[PDB]
Amino acid sequence: HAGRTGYDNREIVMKYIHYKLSQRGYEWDAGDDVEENRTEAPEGTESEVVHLTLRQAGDDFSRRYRRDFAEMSSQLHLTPFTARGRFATVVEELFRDGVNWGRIVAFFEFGGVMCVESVNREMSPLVDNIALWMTEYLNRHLHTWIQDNGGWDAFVELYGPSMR
Ligand SMILES: O=C(NS(=O)(=O)c1ccc(NCCSc2ccccc2)c([N+](=O)[O-])c1)c1ccc(-c2ccc3sc(CCc4ccccc4)nc3c2)cc1
Repeated sequence: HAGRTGYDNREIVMKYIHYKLSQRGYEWDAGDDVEENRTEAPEGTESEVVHLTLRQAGDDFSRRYRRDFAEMSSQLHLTPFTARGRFATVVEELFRDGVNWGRIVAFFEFGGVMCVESVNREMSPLVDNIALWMTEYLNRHLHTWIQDNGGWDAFVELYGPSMR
């Protein structure tokens, strides 16, 4: 009794972040389990529509705010110990009062911003860790907000591309 797409907070973040790194050409060792996993074929026209919307959603945002999160990035600093604690401290501010499709878009960007921050130095593997925490906060907050507010289909339906 919950759609038939199987959207996974982990997968969505893994794809979005995976694309961000692709732009640079970094073969992010995401699917460490590279043993040919079919299960039910890669075909996912269902979650495919939102994959583009969500993927493009962040891009359009980053282009609008090119002097907000970029600066705060310097505050994050560079370290594996504080990195994990800094993430939660940042997201916490993303939604002080309440959550909304409008604010969540910034959520994805954050991960990508902090993710690349590690790659810039020499902590590519860390990119995987970030995604782990991202899904936690997204599933522990957003998920509940989206699930109660229609769901994923809402975002894509509300913010749908031209025609299709
Ligand atoms: O305007 C906003 N939302 S909206 O009006 O409801 C909207 C407007 C357009 C679209 N879509 C249009 C097509 S693409 C697009 C998507 C989103 C926004 C703009 C365009 C969408 N949406 O798709 O959900 C939502 C909006 C504006 C500003 C912020 C915002 C501002 C300062 C900060 S600081 C921070 C720390 C986390 C943090 C750290 C690092 C980086 C980011 C955030 N996060 C912030 C987030 C957050 C949301």
